[PDB]
Amino acid sequence: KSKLKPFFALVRRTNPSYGKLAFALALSVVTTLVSLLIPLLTKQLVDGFSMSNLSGTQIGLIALVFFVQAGLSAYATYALNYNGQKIISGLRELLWKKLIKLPVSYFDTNASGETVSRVTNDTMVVKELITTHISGFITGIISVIGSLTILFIMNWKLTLLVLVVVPLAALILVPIGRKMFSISRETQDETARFTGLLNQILPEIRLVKASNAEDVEYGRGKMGISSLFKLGVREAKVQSLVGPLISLVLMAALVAVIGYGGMQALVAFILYLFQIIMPMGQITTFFTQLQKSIGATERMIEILAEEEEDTVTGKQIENAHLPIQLDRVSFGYKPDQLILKEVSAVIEAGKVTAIVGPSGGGKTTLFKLLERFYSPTAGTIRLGDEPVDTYSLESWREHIGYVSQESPLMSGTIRENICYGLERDVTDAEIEKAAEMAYALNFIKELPNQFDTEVGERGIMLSGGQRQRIAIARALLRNPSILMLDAATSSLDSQSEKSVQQALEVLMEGRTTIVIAHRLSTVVDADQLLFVEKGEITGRGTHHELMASHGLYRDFAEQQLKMNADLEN
Amino acid sequence: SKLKPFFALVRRTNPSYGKLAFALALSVVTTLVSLLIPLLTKQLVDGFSMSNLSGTQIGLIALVFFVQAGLSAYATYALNYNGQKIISGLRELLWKKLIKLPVSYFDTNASGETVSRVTNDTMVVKELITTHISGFITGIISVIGSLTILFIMNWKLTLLVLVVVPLAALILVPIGRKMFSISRETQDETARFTGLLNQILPEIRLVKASNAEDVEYGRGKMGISSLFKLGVREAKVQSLVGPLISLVLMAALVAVIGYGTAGALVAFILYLFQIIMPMGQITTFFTQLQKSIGATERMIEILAEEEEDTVTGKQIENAHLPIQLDRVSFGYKPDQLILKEVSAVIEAGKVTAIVGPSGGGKTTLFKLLERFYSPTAGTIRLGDEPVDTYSLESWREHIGYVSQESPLMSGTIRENICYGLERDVTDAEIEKAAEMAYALNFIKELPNQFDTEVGERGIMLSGGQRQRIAIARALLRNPSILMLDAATSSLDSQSEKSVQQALEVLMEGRTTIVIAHRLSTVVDADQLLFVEKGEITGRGTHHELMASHGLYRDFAEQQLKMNADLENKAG
Ligand SMILES: Nc1ncnc2c1ncn2[C@@H]1O[C@H](COP(=O)(O)OP(=O)(O)OP(=O)(O)O)[C@@H](O)[C@H]1O
Ligand SMILES: Nc1ncnc2c1ncn2[C@@H]1O[C@H](COP(=O)(O)OP(=O)(O)OP(=O)(O)O)[C@@H](O)[C@H]1O
Ligand SMILES: [Mg+2]
Ligand SMILES: [Mg+2]
Repeated sequence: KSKLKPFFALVRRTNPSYGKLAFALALSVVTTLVSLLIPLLTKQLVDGFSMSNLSGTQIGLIALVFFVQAGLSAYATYALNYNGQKIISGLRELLWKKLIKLPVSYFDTNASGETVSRVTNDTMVVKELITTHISGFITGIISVIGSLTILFIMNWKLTLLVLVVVPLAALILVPIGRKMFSISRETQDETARFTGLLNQILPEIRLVKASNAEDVEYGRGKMGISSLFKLGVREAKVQSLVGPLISLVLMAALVAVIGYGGMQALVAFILYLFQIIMPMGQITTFFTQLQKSIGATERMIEILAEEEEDTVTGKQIENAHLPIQLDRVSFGYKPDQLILKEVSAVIEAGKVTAIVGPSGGGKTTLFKLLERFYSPTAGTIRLGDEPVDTYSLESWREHIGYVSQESPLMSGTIRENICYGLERDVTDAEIEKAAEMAYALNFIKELPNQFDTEVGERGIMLSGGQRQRIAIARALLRNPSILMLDAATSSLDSQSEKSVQQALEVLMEGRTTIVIAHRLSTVVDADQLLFVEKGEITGRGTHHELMASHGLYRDFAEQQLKMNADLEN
Repeated sequence: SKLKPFFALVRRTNPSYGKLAFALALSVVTTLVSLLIPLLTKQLVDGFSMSNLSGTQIGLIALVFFVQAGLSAYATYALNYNGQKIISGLRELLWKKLIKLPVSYFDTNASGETVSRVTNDTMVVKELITTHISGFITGIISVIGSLTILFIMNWKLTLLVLVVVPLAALILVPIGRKMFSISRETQDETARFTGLLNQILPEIRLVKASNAEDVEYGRGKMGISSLFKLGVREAKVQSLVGPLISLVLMAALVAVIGYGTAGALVAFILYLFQIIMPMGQITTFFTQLQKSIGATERMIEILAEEEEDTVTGKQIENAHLPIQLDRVSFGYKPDQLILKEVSAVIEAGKVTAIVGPSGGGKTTLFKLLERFYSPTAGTIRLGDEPVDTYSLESWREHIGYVSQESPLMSGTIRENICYGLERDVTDAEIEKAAEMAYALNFIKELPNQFDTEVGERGIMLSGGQRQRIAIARALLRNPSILMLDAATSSLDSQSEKSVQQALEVLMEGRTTIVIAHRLSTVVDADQLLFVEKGEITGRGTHHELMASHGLYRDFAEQQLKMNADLENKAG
């Protein structure tokens, strides 16, 4: 029960309203004041029997009006539901905020799908128990103490004995609770993780579906998916062993009442015993259901308490034509296994520098550090007399547009994907022009409208060449100081590619552009070419210097001009 | 008529009705007790007092009978076991109709929805099926039970209640049919939006690159909370059940007191409150049945769908037939036949190719080729017998297609390659298959092959790495027809050559149809095909294009003057 304190604390912060809870707790006492006053008041029946007809015709009308108070008990149940629907939406509001602001490093260690269900399915665990959490416990403890005080006036020795029997035998309820906590956590972890599994097979059905998908993927889905939700059978098994344990704790009190009293009103003392036994069941299940919610929500607090990414610190310099620099910059996704090892290069402001290296040699990872995603292990980047964390992140993005390797698409239309950034600042005239430079506009027009044709799940309704150019157009819309293309014309045809490079050349004359290219034939006229092999920059400067670098580094034209000489002859 | 598709699916496809009988057995036993208590406990003031004369004989009247009082708890477990089986049962079912489901579905209703619409939709019925029967059966037993006792002591006013309560229970249907929609429509809303929150999270590495952290938080806040608090309207309707029941008995008070002997008058109103308690138990079950039917309404619609598997035609016993086309027209949107009337012959064993502009039907023609979609007017022949009379299930076993996108999933490098029917492969086969894709040389670098998780869509690996693994997967299956839809797009020209050289040795006497961005890659391709705006315009080796067509030259000749400048200044 030391695992109650760390989460009840978060339950408290998670509270947009409380005043409604008071109304539920007000009527709860009113109604329990009735049921404990019923056995003392309902002992006179002859009086009503005689005045059953004459008093019922003139004074008996008021008896029907009392169903309003009996109906007002239903609005108190609504208070448990309204504060339940607010506390469920409350945790939803909270966790989501610590996920969008969450650093990129988290999605390397802990999977995306895993964080989704432990946000939607985990929250719904507490809702179906918070409506009976307080409701069952409060009315339970009121009547337990209530019936006990009446018994304390009636008897002092035998009444005291129960208080040393039931709470001393309630220590056999903790192994039910402590094994209920880990039994609902493991289930709301294993299947929380397993929603995610279909979320990796189902969208990729378009590729997955061949003789591999046909049945083999049903098994991962079906065996794991079923055999792991049927772990709740073990949860329902432990829950059904509450009842006989409570029936066995009162038996220890029977020896402390009959065996102690009888040897030393006896019939009257055993009547009230069953009146405490009913709410005893109400209190006991609340304890187990509180551990059931703490178990489930144990994942929420750990995910909530995390180092978020900073937005505004020191100074927010928005307009500054700054040259990019590097000094002994080393980085790795794991301390023992590093990717970049002390790299230094100067990118001149205004002029288009480039980066070319073999696949798996550190280009994209250097650019991740560039668009400020990760922190270097030993080095830093020289910009506006600041390093990485102290300098403003919001301002850093506000004037820089980076189109990474992958073509990024989400649900909605082409308009939504481009108008992603600086929201409601862009007019119709701006998009048309931004998409024209990307060349996409020509074929955005072909299909029914720009704001009409939807992309779908990761943009499957559109071709590679179209989805790539839209991503360019998105960066073109913001008009940034530093543009970026990490193999942006990879699947894009050489004829459909030239038109793109020609438009960005006109725009970014007095503005910096750092690009990555698969074929050196594209980045022939690049101001400062950088060769990225196995994690360090080896070859610098234009093609006249690259051929003069080393023996191994000669492929700059050597491999591309080979397959070219064939067409001519 | 929406009740029937629930219980018929709950029966003939759901595993239950076993332990259910035991729960329904003890339910009658215990309700036979509570209706016999007011008739037997008439002399309980002496009944519970009779154990005084017997002495210590209490160890058989109460002590042993707590086993039967404890056996009621195992009957509650029977609801739970049949509940946990019926929930897992629907889960087993729906998943099967999703993997076997055709590609056309994920164009119209998307995945995100259909994913969460299983796992969250199934859990709606579990927390109600434990009190569904439990509350209704014990309810209806005691209602009829107390009513029959009222008949022997009263045969006039007892009949009046039966014409009051069920005639006033018609004000419970507007609660029920407005309870069906309020769970259904919300079980769309959540699923659809919670599935939409799952699209933003994996692509975060581009969310924190654009000013959109708070913009997408704003989609989440006003979106997920905005519609989850629609359950407030669901809990609102549910809390208006209680006063309606309290008001239906008031209509009976006029039909009992106002219509109705004076001694029995007090006795008739006592039993009235004994029916009123289980009345509440029956009424909430009706609303909670509509709550489950509403939720499960979209289960059945998703289950009842046309699957993707045939039986016509067996395998071919390792024989490569020639690929053909005759007036083949296709278009997702029936308004625009995107891939118009097309005819081309691909020679068996020969490495033919396809190159056209972006948006002109290459990949869409290959989707039809991999035989996913059905052509609107034409058909595909494979050795003068069409594609159809060989089933789909076997077609893919002999054909390996590596489409445009680089496909990656949660598993390691081994699980991605081994994917084409796992455990039917040995260690010697993978090593060789990965060597041909020239990824084996890069896998070795990192600690082990089998001990290297790729992650959510393989973010732990680079473009050049993830592309070659996909090629190795097809290389592992040793197929008759290989395919590369710009498989060397992000791949470096130096790291690319090694790949093309290995597949040239293997696919000598086996067909290979490829798509290329740069014509410089597919220079020596048997029969090049130009795919512009949906129809094949150019045919054969690029030399034909550079002489025949007067609008496809500058197109087939671009890659020549592009890098013709690399040997101008250097040499
Ligand atoms: N989470 C990670 N993200 C990126 N790279 C990682 C990660 N973990 C390890 N790596 C290592 O980084 C390499 C990829 O780095 P990077 O993306 O910069 O390559 P690249 O030079 O840009 O080549 P390509 O053009 O193929 O993407 C992997 O091959 C792997 O060794
Ligand atoms: N669901 C869909 N799937 C694929 N294509 C679609 C879909 N709906 C519409 N289309 C249209 O079909 C066109 C042809 O698709 P396809 O991928 O084959 O083009 P492509 O010529 O191969 O270009 P690229 O090589 O750049 O991908 C797309 O450009 C798109 O406009
Ligand atoms: Mg990269
Ligand atoms: Mg394509």
